[PDB]
Amino acid sequence: RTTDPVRMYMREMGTVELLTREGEIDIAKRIEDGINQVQSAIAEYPGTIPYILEQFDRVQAEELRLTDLISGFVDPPELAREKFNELRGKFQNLQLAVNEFGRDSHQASEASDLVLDIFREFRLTPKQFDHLVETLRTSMDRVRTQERLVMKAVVKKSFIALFTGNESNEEWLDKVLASDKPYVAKVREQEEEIRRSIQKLQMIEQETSLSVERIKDISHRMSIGEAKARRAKKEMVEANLRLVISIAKKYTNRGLQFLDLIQEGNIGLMKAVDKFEYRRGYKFSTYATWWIRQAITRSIADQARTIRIPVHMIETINKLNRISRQMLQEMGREPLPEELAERMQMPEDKIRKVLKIAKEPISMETPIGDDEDSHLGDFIEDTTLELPLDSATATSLKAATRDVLAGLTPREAKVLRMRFGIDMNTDHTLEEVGKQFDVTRERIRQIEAKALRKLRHPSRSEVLRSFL
Amino acid sequence: EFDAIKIGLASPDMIRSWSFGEVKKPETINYRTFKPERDGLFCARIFGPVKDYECLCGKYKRLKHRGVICEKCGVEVTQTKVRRDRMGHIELASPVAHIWFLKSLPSRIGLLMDMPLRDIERVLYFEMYVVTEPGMTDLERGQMLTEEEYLDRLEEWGDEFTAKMGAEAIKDLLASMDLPAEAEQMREELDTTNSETKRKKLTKRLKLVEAFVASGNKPEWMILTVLPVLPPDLRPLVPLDGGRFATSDLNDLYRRVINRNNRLKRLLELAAPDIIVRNEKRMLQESVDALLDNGRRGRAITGSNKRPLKSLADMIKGKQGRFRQNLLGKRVDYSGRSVITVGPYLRLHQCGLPKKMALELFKPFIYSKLETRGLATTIKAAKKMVEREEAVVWDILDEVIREHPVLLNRAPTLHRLGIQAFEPVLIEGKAIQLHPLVCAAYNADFDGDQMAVHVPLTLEAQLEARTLMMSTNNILSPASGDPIIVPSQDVVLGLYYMTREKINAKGEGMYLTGPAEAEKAYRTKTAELHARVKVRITETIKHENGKLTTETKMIDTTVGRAMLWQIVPKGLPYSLVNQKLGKKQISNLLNEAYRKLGLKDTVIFADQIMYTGFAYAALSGVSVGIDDMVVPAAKYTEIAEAEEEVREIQEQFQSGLVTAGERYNKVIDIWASTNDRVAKAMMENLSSEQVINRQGEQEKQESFNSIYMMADSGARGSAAQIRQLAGMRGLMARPDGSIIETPITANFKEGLNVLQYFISTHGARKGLADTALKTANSGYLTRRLVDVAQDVVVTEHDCGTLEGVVMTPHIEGGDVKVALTELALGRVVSEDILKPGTDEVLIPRNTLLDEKWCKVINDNSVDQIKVRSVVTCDSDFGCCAQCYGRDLARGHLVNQGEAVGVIAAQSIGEPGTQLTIQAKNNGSVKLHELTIIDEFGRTKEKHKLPYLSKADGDAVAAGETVAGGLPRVADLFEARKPKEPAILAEHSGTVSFGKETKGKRRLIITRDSGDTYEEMIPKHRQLNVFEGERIERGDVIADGPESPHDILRLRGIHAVTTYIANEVQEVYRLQGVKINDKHIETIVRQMLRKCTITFAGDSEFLPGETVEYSQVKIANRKLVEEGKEPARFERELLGITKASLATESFISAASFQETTRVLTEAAVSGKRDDLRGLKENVIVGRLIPAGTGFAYHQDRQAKRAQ
RNA sequence: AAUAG
Ligand SMILES: [Mg+2]
Ligand SMILES: [Zn+2]
Ligand SMILES: [Zn+2]
Repeated sequence: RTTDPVRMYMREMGTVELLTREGEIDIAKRIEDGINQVQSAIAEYPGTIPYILEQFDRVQAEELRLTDLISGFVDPPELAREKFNELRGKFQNLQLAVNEFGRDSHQASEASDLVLDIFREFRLTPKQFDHLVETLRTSMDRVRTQERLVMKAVVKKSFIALFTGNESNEEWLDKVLASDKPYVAKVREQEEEIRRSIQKLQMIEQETSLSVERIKDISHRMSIGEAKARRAKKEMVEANLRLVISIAKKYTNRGLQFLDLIQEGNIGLMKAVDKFEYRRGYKFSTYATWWIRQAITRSIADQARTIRIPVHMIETINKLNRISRQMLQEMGREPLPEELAERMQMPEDKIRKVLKIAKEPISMETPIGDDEDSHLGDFIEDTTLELPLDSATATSLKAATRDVLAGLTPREAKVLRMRFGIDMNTDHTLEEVGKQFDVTRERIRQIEAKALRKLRHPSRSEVLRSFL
Repeated sequence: EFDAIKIGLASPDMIRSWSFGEVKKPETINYRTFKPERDGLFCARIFGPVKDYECLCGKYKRLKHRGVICEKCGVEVTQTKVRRDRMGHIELASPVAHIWFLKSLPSRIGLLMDMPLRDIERVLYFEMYVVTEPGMTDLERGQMLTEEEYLDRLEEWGDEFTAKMGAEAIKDLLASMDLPAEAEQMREELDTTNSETKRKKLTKRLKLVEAFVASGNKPEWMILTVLPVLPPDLRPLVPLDGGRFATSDLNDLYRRVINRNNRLKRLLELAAPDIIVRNEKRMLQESVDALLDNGRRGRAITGSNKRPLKSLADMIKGKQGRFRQNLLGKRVDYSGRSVITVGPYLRLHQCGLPKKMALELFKPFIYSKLETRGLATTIKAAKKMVEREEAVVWDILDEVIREHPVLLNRAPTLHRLGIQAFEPVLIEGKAIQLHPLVCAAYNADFDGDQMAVHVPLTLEAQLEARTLMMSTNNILSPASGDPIIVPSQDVVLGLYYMTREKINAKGEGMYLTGPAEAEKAYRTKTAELHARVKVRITETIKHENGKLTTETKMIDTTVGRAMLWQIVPKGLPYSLVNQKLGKKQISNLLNEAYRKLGLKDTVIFADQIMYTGFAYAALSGVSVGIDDMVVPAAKYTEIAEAEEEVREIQEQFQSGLVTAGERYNKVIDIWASTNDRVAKAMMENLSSEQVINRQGEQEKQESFNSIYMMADSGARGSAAQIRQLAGMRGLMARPDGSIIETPITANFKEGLNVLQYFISTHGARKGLADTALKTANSGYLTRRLVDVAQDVVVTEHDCGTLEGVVMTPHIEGGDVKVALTELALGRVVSEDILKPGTDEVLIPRNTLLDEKWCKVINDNSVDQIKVRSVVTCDSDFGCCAQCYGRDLARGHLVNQGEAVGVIAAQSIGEPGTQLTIQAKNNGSVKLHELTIIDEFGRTKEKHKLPYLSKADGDAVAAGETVAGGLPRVADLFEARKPKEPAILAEHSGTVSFGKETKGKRRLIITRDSGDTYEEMIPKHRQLNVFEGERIERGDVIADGPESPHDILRLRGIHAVTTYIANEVQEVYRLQGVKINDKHIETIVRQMLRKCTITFAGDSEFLPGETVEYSQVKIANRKLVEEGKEPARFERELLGITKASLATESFISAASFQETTRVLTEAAVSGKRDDLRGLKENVIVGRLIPAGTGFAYHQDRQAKRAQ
């Protein structure tokens, strides 16, 4: 019924109900719960804790930034040193009781659980958060690729029987070798490929010391946590799309269209949802308005002009316009550049620079004068063109130079030709001109001087004199 | 170099192949250094260096490093013009539908996918899902799912089916189509179909599908994945004075596209909610649509100037587009313009050209001659000499222009006589001097007119100017063959004054030895110019066979007539001069000189006539004065009588005897009769005078009144204008058109009062506005005609056809409207002209009918002949010389290579501005209608026979009672259907009434085979048919205007040709315009160029397909040579616009109008243009295949054959 | 737009 994308966007946005305070706190709690599940999943990894420990080891040595290590502390280097020393001590304890007493022994589980509790009271920077997520993601994906290759090669029920615990164990390989079903001849042939596949698997498992069941459980927990956090974040964004529109309504007619401002504000809103904190007690609009404003205005600064102006110069231009408008109100006439310079505490030359670099390009379809069928682009010359008189003069000069050179000794003519590039692709210095017959810079220089002296004689220079 | 232009869809790989790089940022230039930014819209790494043989680094900065790519920057060391040729590309994050293949109705995507456009937009606008792979499910491809339904069936089935939304869905649907399978399915369904609507739909879709299969195009290429980017120098960002920059709107559109694409990529990287991603995809589609065609999808995107941005479609299309502004017409060098004055001393081949203007125009020639003769050592010295204006430069200029023809042009150029070549004569001044005798050709008068001048450079152009375009070659009108250099105004007046006769003038009755002694008597004041004398005249007569008979005899004449005989060329009778010479008489003199003596004699005679006329108009002293307007004394009495009788009629109205309408009508008739009587009395008083003769008596003499002489001679003025000067202005009309009862009873000599002047202004304003608007209407009509007929060239000599048209004198009542001689002059006989009542072949086949054979036809009383026509020509391309006949502008048979279609279109279009039973003879009666034949056997009365004194063959004596111009021409040439067309008999058979079904009635006809054909007739129709009557095919059942299409269907090609020609000629002859019928026949031939196939046969033609007739004829000839079933067709009549748009070449069709439709159809079809017509070769810069270029093209057609 | 043809 309509074609305007604006109206379609409002139809799609209106179908989402607006949140309340309780709803905002509930959604924020769900986001935090998902992030906590992901953090717990990453913590149950032999490679994760040593990385944090060595990062703290470098930080406490006053060699690395503290902000890059951690961003906050969960409360239900005055303090960071104590907590990280506790973390180091408990990691030592867990490594002591990880395998000596038994993996199923209560020590290895209780220590890990309280390590999870300790790590839950940490707020890491999102950068190394994604860094740790990516490694396990890649490992799990490689496991998926190898498993799907194995399934494609073998293709069933026999694997399903022994997928639970013997997916990567050599017992499955031995039992397949023992099997004598009619299709197991080709399966035994493919066992050579499966051998290399599982040999590649062995390195990754010892890198994790978790076999297959543990990594599958960690992957499922992480996937569930990320899905839950993503759903909550999407709900918040869809709730606040209307706030994005209300903010973006005020920056129309500044080089960008309405939907562009809406989309930039939406990106700002997503960034705000990524870093909201409901413990502070403020409502979501208060924090999100700043980020939506920033995104929209940075987008205007970067994409509203055919010739891009840097952000600092954009601010200078805007504040010049504001000061000029206040001074116009103050004195009743346009502010001259020196008065503006004095009020800006900047040089007048800088003011003039800002003044002429703050003009948008004119359109080539703009009519000239009072006409309406005329266009500016119809009156623009091609200043790069060469006049035919100049081309004819160049051809005449070439002919005259050839005739003059023909009246000289072949050696001098060739030397001058090489030294000036006539009838040649490149010009040459005295060295390679000497390289012709006798490599002599002082000699080549003398013969060039002689040639110029003879060409300067009025007897054989009246033809070339007319070209000056 | 190239032999054809090929159009088609562009694949992503092809667009990538065109590209020299990928545009990744919307940056254009730095704001300080003004240098191109890397990976931007102006990147030097993609499009080329900004300075010749340099890089942005400045490291490689000479020709020594040509072709070397700098490692620091990446800019190739080459020329800068490469930035006009190098293209780029954008890798779109999501597929985008092409707006032309989506919304240019009919939609190609919808037609191919057999889904309505609304559904396609719903899928595109992310409102509805569509199934791509149905899988093992009841779902079918192309069936729409709402989000609710999609979620439901996603839970129900899972991954069995794939459903998508957007342009990706349409691309997947188009990619999965099996084109041969669809073609087979439509063919099978067309075999077993009866409804004509579904037949039309399947035939259209089948045409599209098989075009796609044949062309090699893939349907999914209609959805864009890679977007090409125009070279920067075609969308320049250039500095203006003061630091301002001028830019093209394409930069704004491209920046929008790039920004939205980058935002889409960033949103997909951030894993945004689906609503935001859908929004961004909608915006990307909108931006690409705006870049391609702004305003087609919806609200046009506007810039900061609050006006819509100009897109690529606007670049290529429209009156201001590239085709018409820059390709079909151009600004040229070696050209000038100035005001035109009159040179009465010039010769017909000469034009006065200013010295400074010639110096600027012929500058390279002057440089060349200065260098050649050693006056200038170099070209710069020559430039200095020319700038200093030395005398030797003037001598060089004279030697340069000595025999160099120059082309003079005046806008508007309505016909080819608007450009003519002259020999320039250098004159001091700033105004061009134009020969008077050519002004009528140019429609040029000296009230502020300006002319343009062009210098032909090469030898071929100079010889074309001398041989074809020179004014002495063009003295006949190509539209009618009549002379176009006929003298006018003062010339005529002078020739009128010198040849008049006066009673009892000085020197009457004198005997003169010849013209020389008449001149001597005039110069000695012995005899007046108007003295009746006897002069010895030696007259030479050149007969038709060439016999030259010289007779000397004494003739009664005047002094002026002999003095004028002094300049008449030998070979003409003295009777052409022994009369008073008005415009018609001088026209006859020139025509006889051309017909009996040739071209050189005619040119010399015209020059001498114009000299003599000017001289004796000067010597006459003819002047206009207030006493020359003689108002008759009867005017006041007539006005009084009319007023009194009007008062009587008003009294009768007050008595109720007559109604108001009767009163109005009879008052108007009263005043019209009064105006006629006053005009007659004024003319009678002004035309005659009384003189005393030699005997002393009173004799009546024709008046020498200046106004009477001006009007009677035809110099200027008519009867109506003299009426207005010295009689009554008459009844005037209101703005709507009604006539005001009281007329203007004053003339311009007495002066009008305020009311009379206001009434006059009412009509003056209407006339001026009508002229202003009809100018544009006529221009559009002429352009359409030129487009439809531009391909018609005389390609052969004889096509070897026996067909022809039947020609008879035009009878529209009791008198001949036009003679058979005027119709037959210049046409080639198709069937032997046997003498009536005899078997002697008077005129054989294939003989041109000239004046001699026209006299032969007239003498032997021949009524009907048969002649070759362009409509009946059998040539595969163009026409042949015999079917065309005489070239009216040249007088002989038309030459091969003559572009007769352009001549026809110009001939018809030029006069568009001027555009707005009792027997009377003795003979026998013949019935066919009613015809009254004379004793000689010629039909001289053609009368209707509504459904009589004398029966068939009964002789009848004399007196026995046997009992909106220009719109009309445009509607005739557009084959428009009348509002209430005549119902014609579809088939021959017996009429029978029928069941009067409610709403409108039905009738039936029984054919010779007994089959019943049912006809559907509206209620309000005065049927002329009666049951039991065998109405012939084409017989009128209900009266009304006849549709030309019905005429073609039921009567044939000859009938529709005669209908169109007769109606157009009626419109033109009402206004007195003489245009030959062969031009109209050429246009009608271009109207009859398509045929719909009724029987498929075995040839590669589908039933119900509109294809070119020439292709069918060639295929039928080949199949007959192979002895196989030929195709059967019905010829179609198209309007000139539709015929122009349905030509074979897409270059011409795109250049005409509707560029988007033509280009879209050609692209989907994969058309190939062979460049066979004039417009294509004009656009590509090649020689046109007509005239001097004709032979050239023929040679190429040989080399391709070998 | 205004003006000339
Ligand atoms: Mg004029
Ligand atoms: Zn470089
Ligand atoms: Zn022919």
